[PDB]
Amino acid sequence: AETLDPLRLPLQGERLIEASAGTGKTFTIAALYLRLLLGLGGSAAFPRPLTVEELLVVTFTEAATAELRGRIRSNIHELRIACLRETTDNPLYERLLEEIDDKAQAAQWLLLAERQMDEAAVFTIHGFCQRMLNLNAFESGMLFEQQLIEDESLLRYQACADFWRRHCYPLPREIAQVVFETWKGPQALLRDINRYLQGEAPVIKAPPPDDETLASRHAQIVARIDTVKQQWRDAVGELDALIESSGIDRRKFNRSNQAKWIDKISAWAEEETNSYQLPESLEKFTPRHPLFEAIDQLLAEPLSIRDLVITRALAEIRETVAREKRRRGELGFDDMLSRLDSALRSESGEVLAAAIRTRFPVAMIDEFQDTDPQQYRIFRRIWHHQPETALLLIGDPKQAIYAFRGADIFTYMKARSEVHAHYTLDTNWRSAPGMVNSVNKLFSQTDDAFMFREIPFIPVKSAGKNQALRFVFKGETQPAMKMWLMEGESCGVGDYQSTMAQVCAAQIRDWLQAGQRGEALLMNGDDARPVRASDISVLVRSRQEAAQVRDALTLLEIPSVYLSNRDSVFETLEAQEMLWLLQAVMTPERENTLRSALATSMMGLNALDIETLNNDEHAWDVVVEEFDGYRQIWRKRGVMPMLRALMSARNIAENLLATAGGERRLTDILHISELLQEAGTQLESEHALVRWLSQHILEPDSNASSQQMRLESDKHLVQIVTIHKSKGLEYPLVWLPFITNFRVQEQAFYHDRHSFEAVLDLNAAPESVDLAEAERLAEDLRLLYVALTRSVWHCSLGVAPLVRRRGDKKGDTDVHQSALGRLLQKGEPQDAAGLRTCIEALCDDDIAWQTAQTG
Repeated sequence: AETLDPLRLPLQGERLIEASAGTGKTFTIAALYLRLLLGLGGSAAFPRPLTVEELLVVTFTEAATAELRGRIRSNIHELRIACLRETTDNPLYERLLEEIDDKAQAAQWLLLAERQMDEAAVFTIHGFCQRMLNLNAFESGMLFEQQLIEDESLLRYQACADFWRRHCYPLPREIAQVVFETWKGPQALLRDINRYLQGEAPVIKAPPPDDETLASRHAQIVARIDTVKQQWRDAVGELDALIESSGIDRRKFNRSNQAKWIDKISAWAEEETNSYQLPESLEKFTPRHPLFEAIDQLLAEPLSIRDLVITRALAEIRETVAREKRRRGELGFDDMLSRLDSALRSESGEVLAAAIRTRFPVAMIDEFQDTDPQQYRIFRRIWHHQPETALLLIGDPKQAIYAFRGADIFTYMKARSEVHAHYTLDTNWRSAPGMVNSVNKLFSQTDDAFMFREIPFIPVKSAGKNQALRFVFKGETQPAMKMWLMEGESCGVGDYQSTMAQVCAAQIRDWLQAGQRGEALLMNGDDARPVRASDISVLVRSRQEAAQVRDALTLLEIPSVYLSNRDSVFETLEAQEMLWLLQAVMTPERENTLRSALATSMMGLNALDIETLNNDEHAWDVVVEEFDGYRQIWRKRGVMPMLRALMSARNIAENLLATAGGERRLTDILHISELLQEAGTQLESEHALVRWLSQHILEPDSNASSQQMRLESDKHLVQIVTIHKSKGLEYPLVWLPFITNFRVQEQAFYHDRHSFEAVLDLNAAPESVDLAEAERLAEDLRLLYVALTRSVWHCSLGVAPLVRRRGDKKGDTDVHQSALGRLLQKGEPQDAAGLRTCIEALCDDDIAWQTAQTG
């Protein structure tokens, strides 16, 4: 928990660096890169310098690699020029030039290092292991050349149905009835358990016996049922119950339910009228016989077959996929890391790690918050010992928002329980000092607020050059942070949407109308500018809500675009029109299939046009005859030139340029044409392509090339983006309507508080449910920290005293169940008055509160 400078850190052993939000995380790593390349840093520096072919740096996303490499090249080039000129401007290069020992030697090393940049080691994890196993694959025993693959979902869908054929068809009717009850198809079976198939298989609490069979489990459940069914009929007939002060005579109804129930065993559910078998109920409504407490012993254990069938399918699906991939010899990202881990698990791990230690005596990892225990095991085993080799980890406990992307947060604390060097940056460079003070104060309410004693938020300071940043509104300035609050004792999600969307649209319209006349200005000191559409954005949670926000925004005639959409282009009507046009040009014989193509909107005709086209045989035959030659041009030329020729011949580019909003319809045609060229060469039959188009119509695959390009990313519009894509993107101003709403998790999945192993529990354990809920609340607070960043001038949000309970006025609100409610109520059942007092207790001149009316 110390400070940090790039020229002071001793580069030995294992070090962990946490640089908070708005630090940059790039201006430091290049400085340390040059520090290792030139071997400076006093006695604390490395014993010997290195070369560019030894400094391995691994990030995760694809686009960051080239950007980091280009910034590195610019930095080393500028450092070389500044070293040859002995006069710099950047203070970092100034202090480095102060620390230079021999300028000629440094310049010679930079000359010999810059020209070797083209092969420097910057990779992703998959690329790193791909380039390491093909280097030393003797211990692994894998093939030299392989064909990669990504559409493993269809393989898993085949495998689960293959299992479901053999483990359901020979089953008898009485066994299969319970199977049919809980779910019907292997499609739903795969949909239920898909989320655990990828990555590392989890340890299952309370495993079934190794040779246990569904018939044996059914027999065991029957043997537990029928004893209490039949031997209790020995005990029926005697009214041993004593009427207490709350003793109800309806006990005979529950006794008669047993007599009605014990005939057959063809069902599976027990009678719900067995509630009063608690022995404590003597003063409520002595046990005097053990059956009245063995009934509750039976009731305490739920009866189901899912606990067996899930594990039995989960082993064999993974086994069958891993064995079926062998006969084709393909490869996958999941399989490659497992192969490398297995090669470590073999006896030759010491030999395999010695070569890696010799080759790369360093490692740097960016965005460490997305790591798996497998990867951390690899890193720990390779670099947990053996001095003269160091390891620098850089990441953030916050912004870890990839829990569904196979990224575990507990491995970070597991690493921090072993490493023992912690440093933190202080500067921000981006936001206003008032905003920094407010975001420090609001998270400085209660200590260890992240529900964890391992993530302590510490204050940070702003920059000395952004202190002149102000946001004014008709003269005087404006508070940086501001809540908005409902009016009413109780409220619902419908009110939460309907009032606040209208209110937010009203305030955005007020800003848009005011700033166009020079009323409100954004100045850094004196240099001001008005507010436009581009400098106004909003942040949301999910997609289904966004229709409300878009409609409320466009009701006041405001251009709204939803940048978060990853929709396939094949969904729109352009694909339908292209299919119709290709079908009609393949078969131009019939009148119906040709007038179907000419009746499309893109040809642009009218009722009189079609009516004249029907009765005029000559003008009909002209259009018939042009397709006769067009089909021959199609056969001779492939796909693309005819899509160019029919584009040019009818001259429909200027039609969609003249018609407003037609550019979105135009761009999708060109994108579809570029999509067709990867199939028009590998396939030749004209039947195959028109079959292929209708084949992909029914399946919107989520490939990155299938999404829609931006129609106008060039001018001033209003942006609506989600939290997950908001990482790293700066905005001037932003709103936040839906920060109060939340959804409770109910699926049993939790990590151990000591071993940190992702253990999955089949049976419903309330302790595990509570641990999972605590982890989910920590994730939501991390989301809140992500959301309350990247606002250089001002951002604002609303809040409601929403209750999830059915009866409203009980005095027990459910705000503290959410993330922001814990920040104000600190785990207290409250109401509007108490929440109001908590809001205005800390309301002083930076935070300003306000009431919100439905206007």
